[PDB]
Amino acid sequence: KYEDLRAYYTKPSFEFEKQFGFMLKPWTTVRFMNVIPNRFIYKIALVGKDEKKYKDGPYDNIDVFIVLEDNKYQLKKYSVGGITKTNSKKVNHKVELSITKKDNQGMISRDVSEYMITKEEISLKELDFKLRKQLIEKHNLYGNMGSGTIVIKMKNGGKYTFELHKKLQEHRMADVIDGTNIDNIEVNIK
Amino acid sequence: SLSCDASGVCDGRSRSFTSIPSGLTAAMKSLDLSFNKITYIGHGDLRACANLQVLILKSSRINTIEGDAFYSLGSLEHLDLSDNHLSSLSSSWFGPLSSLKYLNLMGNPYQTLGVTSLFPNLTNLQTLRIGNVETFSEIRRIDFAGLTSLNELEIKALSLRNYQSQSLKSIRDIHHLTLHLSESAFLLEIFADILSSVRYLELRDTNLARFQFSPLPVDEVSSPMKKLAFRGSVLTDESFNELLKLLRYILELSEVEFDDCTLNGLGDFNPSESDVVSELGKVETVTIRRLHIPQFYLFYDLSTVYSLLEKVKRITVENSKVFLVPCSFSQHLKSLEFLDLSENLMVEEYLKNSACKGAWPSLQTLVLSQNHLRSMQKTGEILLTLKNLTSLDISRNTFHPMPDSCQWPEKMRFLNLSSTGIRVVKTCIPQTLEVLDVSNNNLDSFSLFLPRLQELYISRNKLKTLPDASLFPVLLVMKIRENAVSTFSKDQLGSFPKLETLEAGDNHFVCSCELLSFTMETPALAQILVDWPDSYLCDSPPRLHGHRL
Ligand SMILES: *[C@@H]1O[C@H](CO)[C@@H](O[C@@H]2O[C@H](CO)[C@@H](O)[C@H](O)[C@H]2NC(C)=O)[C@H](O)[C@H]1NC(C)=O
Ligand SMILES: *[C@@H]1O[C@H](CO)[C@@H](O)[C@H](O)[C@H]1NC(C)=O
Ligand SMILES: [Cl-]
Repeated sequence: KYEDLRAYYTKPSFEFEKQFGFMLKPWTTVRFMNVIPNRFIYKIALVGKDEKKYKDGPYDNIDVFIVLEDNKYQLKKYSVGGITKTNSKKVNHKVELSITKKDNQGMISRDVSEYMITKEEISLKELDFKLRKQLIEKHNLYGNMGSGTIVIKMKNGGKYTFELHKKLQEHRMADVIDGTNIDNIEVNIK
Repeated sequence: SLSCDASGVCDGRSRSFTSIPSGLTAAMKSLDLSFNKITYIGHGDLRACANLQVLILKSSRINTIEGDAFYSLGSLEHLDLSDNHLSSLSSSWFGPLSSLKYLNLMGNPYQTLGVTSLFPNLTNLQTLRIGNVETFSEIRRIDFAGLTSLNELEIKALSLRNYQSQSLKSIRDIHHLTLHLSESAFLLEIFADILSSVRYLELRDTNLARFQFSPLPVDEVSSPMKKLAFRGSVLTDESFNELLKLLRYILELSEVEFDDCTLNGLGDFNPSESDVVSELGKVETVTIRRLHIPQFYLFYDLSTVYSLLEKVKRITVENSKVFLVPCSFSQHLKSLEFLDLSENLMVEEYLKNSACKGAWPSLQTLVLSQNHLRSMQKTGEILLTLKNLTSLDISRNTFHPMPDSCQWPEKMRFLNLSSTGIRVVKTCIPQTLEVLDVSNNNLDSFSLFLPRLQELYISRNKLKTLPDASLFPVLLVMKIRENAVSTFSKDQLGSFPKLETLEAGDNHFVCSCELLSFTMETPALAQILVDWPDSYLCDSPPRLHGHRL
C-alpha cells in the first residue's frame, strides 16, 4: 500500500555546494533553475516561494538538494525545490532525533539517535527525504506501517510538520529554515 | 564602345554586345566582356587575340560556342564562363588551351560535363569550378580524367543523382575541395575517393540529419587532410556523432569548422559508450560561427564534449549567442591557449563563473570583442583567475568610464580597447602593457605613462596633439590616423628616442611655411611615415585643400 512512498524515499539523492544557478528561455509553464556542478546540467523546478524568490539571476553561492524523478517535460535530469544559501561558516550542529513507533501488534517502542546538521540554511526537502529514508531503512517505514508524523522543533517554539501517509506537498520542498535553530526532532510512526 | 589601357587590358564590361566585338588585336592581354548579351560565338570571333591571357565572359547570355572557337588562344591562362546559359559542354573547346590555369564553368544549366573528358589536355590547370544548383545531376569517372593536381576544385552538385565510384580518386592532390551537396546520400562514396588527395574539404548546404556511418576501405598511406569545414549544414546529436567517426580516416586533421550550421532535435540521444566518439585525434583548432540550437532544452550531458575538446588548443565561437561557458566545462579545457568569443552575450555576472578559479589554465589569448560587458574594473578582477593570459581584446564593448584603480593579469602585455566609447584613459590600464589599441573612441588626449609600451593604436579619436614622448620611452609603433592633428614639428618627432613607425595620414593638416620648410629639409623621415605622401593631404586654406605634400 505504501509502495510508492518507499520507492520515492529510497531514491538516490544528490547534494552540491557553492553552485552557480542560472535561468534559460522559459520553454514550459514552470521556470527552471540550472546548475552544472560537473558534467550534468541539472534542472530544478521553481515552485512555491521560489517563484517569488528567484528572478532573472544569475544566483551564485547556492546549495542544491536534488532528487531525480519521472516528469512531464521528459527531462532526464530534473529535481524540485531544495535550493538554499551555502554555509558562510562550517557547521557541525548535532541535534536529538527521537523515534516512537507503535507496531502491528499494538506494542509501543521509543528509540533515540543523533542527527547531524551541517547547513546554516536547510530546505524542508532535504530533511523530509533523508529522515524518511533513514526511517525506511532502519525502522521499516512503509513496510507494515506508513502513518504518523515528523516534527522539526525550533529553539524558539515553532514546528515544521511532515505527514508520513503521503508525499510532501510540492511547494514546501522550496521552503527553507534555519539549520542552526533546530532544537530537536520527534518521530511518531503508527 | 570599349576602352583599353596602356598594358593591353581592355574593358568591354556592361556593354550591350550581342556578339564578340570586331577588330580585336594580338596586342590584347586581357579582355573583360562581362555583363553583356553575346548569344553566339563563332569560329573566328576570337582568332585575332592570339596573345590573350585573360578571358572573362562572365554573366553574358552565351548559349552556343563552336568547337574550335578557342583554337588560337594558346596563351590563355584564365577562362571564366560562369553564369552563362551553356547547357552542353564540348571537349573541343579546351583542347588548345594548354596554358590554361583557371577555368570556371559553374552556373550553367548543363546536366553533365558531357560524354567526353573536357580536361585531359589542361596540363596547367590549378583551379576548376563546375556544377549548378538545379540541374547538374551526375559525376562519372571520365569527368575529371587527366587531372593530376589542382589547388582549388569546386563542385556544385546540390541536385546530384549519381556518382560513379572512384571518380574523384584519380586526382592525386587537391589543396582545397569545395562540395555543394544537399543530402548526405553520396558523402561516404565521395569521401572515400578523396582521402589521399584533399588537403582541405569544405561541405556546403548539406543536410546531414540522416547521415549514417559505415566502414570505408582502409588504405596504404595517411590522409593529407589538415582542415575540414562544414558550412550551412544541419545536424542532430545522433548524426554529429556519426560524422566524428570519419576522423579515423583523417588522422592528420588539425582544424574543424562549423559555419552557419543548425543543430536540430531535442537534447537526448543516450547511446552506449561504444558509439560515442571521445577522441578528436590531432585536432587542435575548432572554429564555430553562427551556430543555431533551436531547442537547447532536453540536452543535459555535457561530458561527451569534455573528451572532444580535451586536447584542443584553439577555440572560436563567434556570433552564436553564447552567454556562459560553465565553470566545470572551463576547467576541463586544460590545453586551451586561444579562445575567441566575439559577438556573443557575455556579461561580468556570467563571466565570473566562466573564468572561475581554475578555468582555462593554459589560456594565453582571450577575445571578448562585441559582447555585453559594461565594466572594465570588474572584468579585470574577474580575469585574474587566468595566470597565463597575455593578450586581451575587449573591443566593441560599451564600457562605463574606467576608474583610477584596476587589477589585471600579471602577464597581460596586449590590450584592445578599440570602440569602447571611452573619453579618457586612466591608471586602470596596467604598466605591464606592451601593445595598446584605443582606436575608434572619444579621446581628446592621452597622458598615461606606460614604460613598456612598444605599440600604440589610437586612430579615429580626437587628439589634436601627438602625445608626449616621455609617456613612452620605448615606443616602436604609433598609428594615429583619422584624428585631429595638423602640425608635427621636428622637436616632437625626434622626441621619441626609439620610434620607428608613425601613421599620421588621412588627417586634417594646416599648411604653413613653418611646416613645409621642415618637409623639404628632411625628407629622410619618409622612412618613418607610412603611406607618405599618399594620405597626407592638406585642409587649409581652400587653395591647398585636398592637395598632397
Ligand atoms: C582591435 O580590435 C579591432 C576590432 O575589434 C580591430 O580593428 C578592425 O576591426 C574590423 C572589424 O570591422 C576588422 O575588419 C579589421 O580587420 C580590424 N583591424 C584593422 C587593422 O582594421 C583591431 O585590428 C584590433 N587591434 C589589434 C591590435 O589587433
Ligand atoms: C600556466 O600554463 C602552464 C602550462 O603548462 C600550466 O601548467 C599552469 O597551470 C598555468 N598556470 C600557472 C600559474 O602557471
Ligand atoms: Cl539568459
